[PDB]
Amino acid sequence: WGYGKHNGPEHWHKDFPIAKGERQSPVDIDTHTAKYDPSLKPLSVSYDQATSLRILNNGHAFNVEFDDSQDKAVLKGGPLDGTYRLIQFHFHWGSLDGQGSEHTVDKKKYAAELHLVHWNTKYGDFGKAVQQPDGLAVLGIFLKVGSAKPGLQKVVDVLDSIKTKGKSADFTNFDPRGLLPESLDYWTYPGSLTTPPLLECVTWIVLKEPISVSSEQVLKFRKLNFNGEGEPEELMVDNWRPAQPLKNRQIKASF
Ligand SMILES: CN(C)c1cccc2c(S(N)(=O)=O)cccc12
Ligand SMILES: [Hg+2]
Ligand SMILES: [Zn+2]
Repeated sequence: WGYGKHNGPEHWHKDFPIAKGERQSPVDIDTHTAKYDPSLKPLSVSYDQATSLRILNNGHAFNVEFDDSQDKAVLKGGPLDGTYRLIQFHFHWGSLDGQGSEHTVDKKKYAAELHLVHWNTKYGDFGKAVQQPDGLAVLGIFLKVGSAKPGLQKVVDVLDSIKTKGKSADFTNFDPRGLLPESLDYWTYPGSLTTPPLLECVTWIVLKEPISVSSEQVLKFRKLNFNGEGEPEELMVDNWRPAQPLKNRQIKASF
């Protein structure tokens, strides 16, 4: 599978039937129909003990992996029950600044979208978590083009070393707190992974406030490759899935 004409999102259902399921992501967030829920607790993000280990190009995007062997970087509160460990974060972006995000707000598309993946610790490991309706929690953050995000530069500079599919690089001491917006106000709904296997095990938490990154920073994202070394160059752009039908789901807002 991929994001091309012959293997893109519209073809995924053939190999992964769940693509046409009841709680698929992403979705369009209609701000006017979202239900303000006063019982939603504030988000608790404890990223001070985070330990980043490696950065890798997997052929669809690049991932920054964290040591999830202990409660070092955890997420809790909000609509969540229990503790969720940060295992990795990645992005989705477009070829142009007007597209790239997976979730949209009132049909509005952002330049990119950051996903911080966490798994429910009561399940022992990520692999067991993907077998539960509440096994994962993904924190989604929109990126818009404007001023440079200082905390993103270290990621942007290492991109040269993982240009092609399969390449990885040591990436220690990265602090994800530098990618967070000022406000933790959010929207939440039950969904799925946005890439195959598209499992419906995710509690999505999409932040209302976007972070700004510069044109130069976003440009470097667009210099990565979908292909492996030695193969014809396919620029890794537009690695996002279109919005899926909300179906029988309600989007709740913490505000
Ligand atoms: C398989 N593992 C690593 C995953 C868990 C949860 C979400 C994932 C997403 S996404 N786009 O849904 O956040 C993309 C790729 C892998 C994911
Ligand atoms: Hg599941
Ligand atoms: Zn993602």
